Amino acid sequence: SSLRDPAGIFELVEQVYKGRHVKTGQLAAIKVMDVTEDEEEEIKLEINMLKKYSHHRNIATYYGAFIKKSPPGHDDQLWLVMEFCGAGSITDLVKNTKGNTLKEDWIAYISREILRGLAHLHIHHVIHRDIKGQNVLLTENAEVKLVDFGVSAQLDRTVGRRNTFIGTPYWMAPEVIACDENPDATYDYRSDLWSCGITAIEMAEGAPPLCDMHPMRALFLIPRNPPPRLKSKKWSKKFFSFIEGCLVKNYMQRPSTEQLLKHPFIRDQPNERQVRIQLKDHIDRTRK
Amino acid sequence: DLSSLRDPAGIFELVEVVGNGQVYKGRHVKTGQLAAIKVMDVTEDEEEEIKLEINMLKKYSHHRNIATYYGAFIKKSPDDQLWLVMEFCGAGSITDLVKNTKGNTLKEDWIAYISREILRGLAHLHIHHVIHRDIKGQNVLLTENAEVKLVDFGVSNTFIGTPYWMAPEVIACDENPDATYDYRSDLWSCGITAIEMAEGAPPLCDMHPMRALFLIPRNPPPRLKSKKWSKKFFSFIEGCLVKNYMQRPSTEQLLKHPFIRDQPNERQVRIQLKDHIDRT
Ligand SMILES: Cc1cn(C)nc1Nc1cc2cc(-c3cncn3C)nc(N)c2cn1
Repeated sequence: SSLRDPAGIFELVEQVYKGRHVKTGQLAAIKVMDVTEDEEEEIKLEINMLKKYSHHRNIATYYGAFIKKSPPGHDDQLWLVMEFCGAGSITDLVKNTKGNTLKEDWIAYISREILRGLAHLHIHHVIHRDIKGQNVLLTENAEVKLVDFGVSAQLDRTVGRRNTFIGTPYWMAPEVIACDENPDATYDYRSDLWSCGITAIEMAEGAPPLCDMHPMRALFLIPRNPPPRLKSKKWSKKFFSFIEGCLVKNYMQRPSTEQLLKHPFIRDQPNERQVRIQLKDHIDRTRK
Repeated sequence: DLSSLRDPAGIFELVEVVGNGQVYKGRHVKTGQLAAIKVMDVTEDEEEEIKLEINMLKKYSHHRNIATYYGAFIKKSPDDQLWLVMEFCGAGSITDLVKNTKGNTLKEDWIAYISREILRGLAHLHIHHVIHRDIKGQNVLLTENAEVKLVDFGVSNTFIGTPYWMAPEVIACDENPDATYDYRSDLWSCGITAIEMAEGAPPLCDMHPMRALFLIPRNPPPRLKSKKWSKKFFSFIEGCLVKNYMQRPSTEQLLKHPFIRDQPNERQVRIQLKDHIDRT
């Protein structure tokens, strides 16, 4: 809960860059930004607005914000430390997969791990705001963890030259997009649940719906088009039902994380331990 | 083609990150000349989008108000890296200029000089059927000789950028589903840039970009906060920001406008800017 110097607490090794905790040598992921005196001041107020939530196995534990005072004359550097995850992102997992599609049991496993960590954030009144394949990471083992660099006050999005940027729209729920009949872009906890159904499609198809559009045409269509659907008809009735449960157009009628955690596609995973093995086996092969 | 590109090894050096593709302050080894080097990691599928920007630069960068292209190189890697080499504008951008000024604003004669140069570079592109599509204070730069140069053609895609300089017709809504572009959308961004010079920040700066994106098509054309400006300047802003693009003036018609055309201190304004850069 303080913007301090990284000296002695954390050190970098060489946008996210690898680092280490100097005291135990424990690995770290350090997000690096460039801030002005005004942006460094804005981070101080936003750190006071941070909510308190405990450690979690499905969330890459947020350590803190530091200001690496350097260089004199140029812009200073803001560092955001978080738990280190080795096997990369779900996006990387799908890219480095045979048909750029995952097994339905792998998707069910990863979606439950996403929902588990989401449920953690939602009881502590925190919205993730950016659930997508690129922000779900895999540790050395088959552990599934949500990216967290101070998501309670969005410390990685409020400052820097890319803060004013609208961003990538493909995983945005209808309510977060301002349009005619939606003039106030309402981020709700249920917005992460739409993003989870879009992430599930990304696991099944390699890319989220509407990926073939220019980002501005996709942004216009997400609030107007009926809910996205899986292109293939191979998938089970449980998968279609889960996607249909997440991708409710009106968030007021979309279920909570708790209800989705009791959905048969997420709830009924008999091969849970076998799927957790072939995931770690995939990680092992990729390391070569 | 990209296969005929040489490694930049004894040709150019990446000195210090100047902008953002990530733009470095680059130096030619043989002479010591300063150049801007845009470094972008070529994914073997993007060898078409990256190529389009290089073609535009080779084709139209020679003009007085466009930063001149020097050459391109590929540094191999066991995802290769493309080096887009072009002119080095020493002063920085108009955004940096305004913010590094007392009361974060610019003088009306400076605003008229820079505005004519943006319109000059835009006229060249529009003549040759090219819409820049990203006119703003960040993409208008100055050389050490206090000259004006347009940069960044990596728009003319996965993340939508900043909304503030977008003309209403580029933002789709029920009445405009296809977001019907035209070269006159650059003339709206020029007007937003003249307001950004005159007030430090663009017309909806204190809003969330998604609320600004919703509001730009629905609000009447922005206006200056201060009454101090001349009737010439307000009329110029009104010309750039004609809400419906069908009745917005051309780049040629905007060059003839009294705030652009009637410039008496043309050779003298350049001198006050040349003195401001000197500050170190
Ligand atoms: C001294 C200085 C300080 N800043 C912030 N920039 C400076 N110099 C500079 C930057 C350039 C950047 C680009 C460019 C290409 N694609 C996107 N961009 C932004 N193109 C050029 N031709 C440039 C020429 N000179």
